[PDB]
Amino acid sequence: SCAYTIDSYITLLTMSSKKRLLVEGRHDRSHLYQLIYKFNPASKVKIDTAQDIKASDKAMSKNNRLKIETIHSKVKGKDNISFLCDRAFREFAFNDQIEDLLNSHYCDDSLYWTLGHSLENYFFNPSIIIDAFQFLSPSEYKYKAIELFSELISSSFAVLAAVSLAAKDIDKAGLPAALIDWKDIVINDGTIKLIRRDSYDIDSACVDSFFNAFDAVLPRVIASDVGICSRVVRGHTGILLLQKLFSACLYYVGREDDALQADSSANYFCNLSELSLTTALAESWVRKIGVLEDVYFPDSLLKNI
Amino acid sequence: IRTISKIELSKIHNRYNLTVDFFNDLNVIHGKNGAGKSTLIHVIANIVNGDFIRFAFLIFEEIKATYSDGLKIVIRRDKIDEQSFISVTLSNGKYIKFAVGEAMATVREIESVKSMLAMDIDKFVKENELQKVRASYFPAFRTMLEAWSSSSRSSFYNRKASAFARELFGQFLPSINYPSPMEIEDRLREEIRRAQLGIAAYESRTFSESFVKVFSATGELLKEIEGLAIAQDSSIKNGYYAEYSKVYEEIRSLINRNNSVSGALVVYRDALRDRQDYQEKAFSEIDNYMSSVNSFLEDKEMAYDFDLRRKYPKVGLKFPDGSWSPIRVLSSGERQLLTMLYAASKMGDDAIVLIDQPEISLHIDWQEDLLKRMLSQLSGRQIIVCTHSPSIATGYEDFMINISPEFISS
Amino acid sequence: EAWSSSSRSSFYNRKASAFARELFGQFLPSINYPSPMEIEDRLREEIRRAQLGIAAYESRTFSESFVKVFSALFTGELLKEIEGLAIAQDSSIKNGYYAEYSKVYEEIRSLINRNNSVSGALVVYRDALRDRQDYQEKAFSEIDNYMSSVNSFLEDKEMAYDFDLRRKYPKVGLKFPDGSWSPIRVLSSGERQLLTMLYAASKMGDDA
Amino acid sequence: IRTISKIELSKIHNRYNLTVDFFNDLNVIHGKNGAGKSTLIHVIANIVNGDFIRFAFLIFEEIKATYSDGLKIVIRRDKIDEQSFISVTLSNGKYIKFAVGEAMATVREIESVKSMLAMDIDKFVKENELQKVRASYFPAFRTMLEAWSSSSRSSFYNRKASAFARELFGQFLPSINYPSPEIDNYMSSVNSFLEDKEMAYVGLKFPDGSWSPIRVLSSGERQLLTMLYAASKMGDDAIVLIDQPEISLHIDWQEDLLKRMLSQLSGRQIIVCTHSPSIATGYEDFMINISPEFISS
Ligand SMILES: Nc1ncnc2c1ncn2[C@@H]1O[C@H](COP(=O)(O)OP(=O)(O)OP(=O)(O)O)[C@@H](O)[C@H]1O
Ligand SMILES: Nc1ncnc2c1ncn2[C@@H]1O[C@H](COP(=O)(O)OP(=O)(O)OP(=O)(O)O)[C@@H](O)[C@H]1O
Repeated sequence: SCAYTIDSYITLLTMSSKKRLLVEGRHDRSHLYQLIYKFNPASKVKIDTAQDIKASDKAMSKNNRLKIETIHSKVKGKDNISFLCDRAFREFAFNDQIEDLLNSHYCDDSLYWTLGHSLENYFFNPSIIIDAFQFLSPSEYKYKAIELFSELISSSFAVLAAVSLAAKDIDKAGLPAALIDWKDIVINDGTIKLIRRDSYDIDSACVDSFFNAFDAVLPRVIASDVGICSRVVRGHTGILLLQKLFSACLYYVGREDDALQADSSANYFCNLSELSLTTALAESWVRKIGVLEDVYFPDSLLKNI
Repeated sequence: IRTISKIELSKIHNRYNLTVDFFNDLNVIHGKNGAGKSTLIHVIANIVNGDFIRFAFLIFEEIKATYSDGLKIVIRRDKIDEQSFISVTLSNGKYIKFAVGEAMATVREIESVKSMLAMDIDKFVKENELQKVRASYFPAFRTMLEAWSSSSRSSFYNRKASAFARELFGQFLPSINYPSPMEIEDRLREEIRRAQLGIAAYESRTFSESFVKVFSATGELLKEIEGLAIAQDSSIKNGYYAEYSKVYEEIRSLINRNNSVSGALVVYRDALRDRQDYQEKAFSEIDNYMSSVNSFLEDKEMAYDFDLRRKYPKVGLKFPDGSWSPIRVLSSGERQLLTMLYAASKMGDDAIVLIDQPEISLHIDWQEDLLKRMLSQLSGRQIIVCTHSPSIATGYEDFMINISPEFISS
Repeated sequence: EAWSSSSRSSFYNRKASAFARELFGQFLPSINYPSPMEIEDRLREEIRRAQLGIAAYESRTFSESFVKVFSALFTGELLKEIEGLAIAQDSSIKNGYYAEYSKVYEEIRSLINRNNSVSGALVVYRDALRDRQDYQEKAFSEIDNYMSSVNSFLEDKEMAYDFDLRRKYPKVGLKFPDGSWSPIRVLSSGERQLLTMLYAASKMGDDA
Repeated sequence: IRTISKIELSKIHNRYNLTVDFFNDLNVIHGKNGAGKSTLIHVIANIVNGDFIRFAFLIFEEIKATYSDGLKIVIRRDKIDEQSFISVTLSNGKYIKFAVGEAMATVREIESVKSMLAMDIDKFVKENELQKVRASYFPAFRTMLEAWSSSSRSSFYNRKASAFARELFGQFLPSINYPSPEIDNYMSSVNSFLEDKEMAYVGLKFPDGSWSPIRVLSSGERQLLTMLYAASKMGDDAIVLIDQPEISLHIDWQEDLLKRMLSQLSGRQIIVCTHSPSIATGYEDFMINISPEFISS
């Protein structure tokens, strides 16, 4: 491909006099560009992505964080460049209850970590999820679906965190994305219970191990604080899980008026692209900054650059 | 409009096959050395410009071009009884066929005057409306080409430069249709004249229309009138009449020294605001282009200068020390940026911007901002760029297309 | 000029002077007489300068008329005279970029007719129209005088200028009574001689 | 060998000044366009070749050039009452001063065998030892330049080519001494970047058996061949001056190319002005910034 290597990018840092920022993915670049352009639409900050830097090593080829650590180590002490990575499950304690050992943005010589599991964990504020789902909806029974979702969202975060922890225990992070479907979800009095469906395309051993891990991890997540709980959910897992949970609640609360219309709306919402959901959440997250005190953003990173 | 969407090549130079589908907005092409990106650019230029007589200088089998609106053009090279023929067949069933040797005879007649084959090709592309959209071809050697033109070229007259380029790089090379910086300067002077004449017409219209606002007919308006008068007097566009502050001071003194007067004041404020908006509207494209250009220049700014006595406006570089310099004092990269930003400007004609290696003699900071400034003008053109620099193609990774030539064993 | 039209100006005439000195000996002076292309270019430049001067006069008269109106603010024959002036303004070739004087006059007349202080506005409106008409005659005086001198000779055509708001380029060339337009190169030899010999004695030409 | 160690630039068209101290072998140059990187390359390739008459065409006030051996060449342009002068002063006491109008008269004599002032310049570079080492100049537009004589030059005879280049880009353009189409090391050095065939020991070695000549190659391949031929000791004893070596080059082939150039161990000074950061991967110590200082005028 046509991209810089680690050494070529380091030489570019020597040649360029711009203020630069290095992030993991392109989605982080687009979201941070919107965030920067909100405060300063004429800002001249250039945001680079470690995803678009070629690596000779096969293992280092798709490890964006290792690229960032290598580049940061070799230019350690520069003033004009900042680095951003994803915290993942680092600095989190799983001693029967979810504990955040940092509770703030990490900073180590222009290297920063997201407060949550990834950048998308900033979207997990309830107002942002509401605004985004309301804006991207079939516009048939949106108000009642949003009201029900707003009721479910308080306890659903424990379920989402339990799903993410069950995924990371067996190292199958992408397993709930294709295993769990919105029809399996049941809407209770503020909670949900993903019944173990008898029929699955994947082998029963993986399904059984996933539900055993989920059952063994759910009470530990329940006893934890809600605010800490909303940050450990995996970003990619969380986007799809919220899309299905909203498709399920929409069909659950809209079937009495018209079962066929509710099923069509639920299938339409479930078939929505991940990029559309992430972009809508990012725009809503940008809009809620400064209006609500409960919306966070990498203030230290923006201040530093 | 009509934009290209799909290109299907078969056996180009009897060695490689290529099939690339294109976007209607941006096409960033990247690849290895000798992939055939320059050959693809020349093929696309000869397809879009309607200059099919260049295809006798290309070794191919079948070339299919599919546009966005459904126009499909099939160009087939055949060899019957040792005589080579080119057959171009459209999607509507219309086709033409001509000899390669007749095309070479026409080329030699031009080299050593319009012939019958060129007029027949022009009639064929006229009756089929095949030349609706042009194509701006930017060679990688265009800095030397423009240096050759300025040391001795227009879009309508570029025969010597096209002949020189076809002598240097083969007769398959299309006509040189990218604008020269001298052409940019002349176009800027013409657009300045057009803006001045539109300002003159609006001035006559406002002189006539102000009396119907007067016949139809407080401290904040005096401040707004003073600010508008200071802004108009301190403006480049009002270099022929910048005496509004004296008018404001006399108006304020005549109010202070001793209903419908407030109506006259507010319609005068409305007239001055409308005049200022029309001046901004007339110069919006040129001011936007100069704002795009001056974002890269450090110690100078490309600006237009009027004179009350000299009626010929001056176009060139203004320094912070007050010096005025022409556009020829610019370096190679600044000239390249000027031509590329005028290519993406709305002032240029509707064409397909074909650039091979846009990053020639450009600083790495300017390469990261070139496409941002090009796409901010919202010209709506279809841009095809072949580049080897990732700093050119940053932020538009969804439109990056890789060329994989399919080698055929003989 | 037939030899020149198969391969010039009053300042760049080196090739033609060299050829004429080759034919007639080296004592022959430089060929300084203006070509009709130079005359056409000079006419376009003078028209553009006249338009810019008209725009500056419009701005100055607008500001001065507003000041005099607002300061002096705190009949039947005047409307007819202003009507005639607006009709004369509308019926001129020079107003090709703006021909909406009669509509503004009708709006002012309709506002007046449904119901002193208005007499001063009427007379300064008449004075503004007269001043604009006089500046239009003054700014186009040399061009109209030269074209009136030329068109006294031509029989079936007339040299004239044209403006159009859709374009932004004043058209200069020959106008036929059937409405067709042709450039100045379709003149014969004698008519071209008349054109050059009358431009050389005009005020638009150089002091010579 | 004689290599240039310091170029003093003062009042360069009375607007910017530069002062760059050079390394012995590798001098990578980065900077903005219009700062004078190609101007610095042309200044060095005119001074090292001894073409002092080019500075009559160049607007400056004073330029001091000090080589690695300590020899100083101070070239100063004055204005002696409408007749400007070019005063080249050395540290050995021998200095040459000639009028700029005299230089233009000499150029017009050549245009319409050298003239008096060209022989004066040759005499000054002959009696003062100012051209121990030549300068194989590589223009940034060298593909079209070797295309210019393709449809119609050698490493020694380029007077038509340099005159045409001075016509197109100003008379300050130096003599184009770069080659146009140790030895086995150069063959294997080319063979690293070769794709469809290989070059070793006059003919190519295709796997299909073609003994193709030198000039059938593509543009980038010929650029690599021209940039690598002077990298060897097979080329002349010259300070190899290359303007933008990444022209018509992939971003991936620029990495080991300077390794192959420095594999020859030639010992001649190599100065490159590049904007591509893939040129100097691992060559950051030789990277020199150009920062022209604007002066009031
Ligand atoms: N008759 C021919 N005319 C042009 N190219 C030809 C011809 N025959 C074969 N080729 C090959 O077709 C390719 C055309 O080169 P082109 O300039 O398009 O390359 P590219 O992919 O743009 O990259 P680069 O300039 O870096 O090599 C080359 O590989 C060349 O060797
Ligand atoms: N005689 C002159 N008088 C004034 N300015 C000049 C003169 N000759 C050249 N210049 C300008 O001075 C600058 C010289 O810098 P130069 O172009 O060599 O820099 P660079 O970094 O090599 O850029 P590039 O990649 O564009 O060649 C340019 O802006 C050029 O237009």
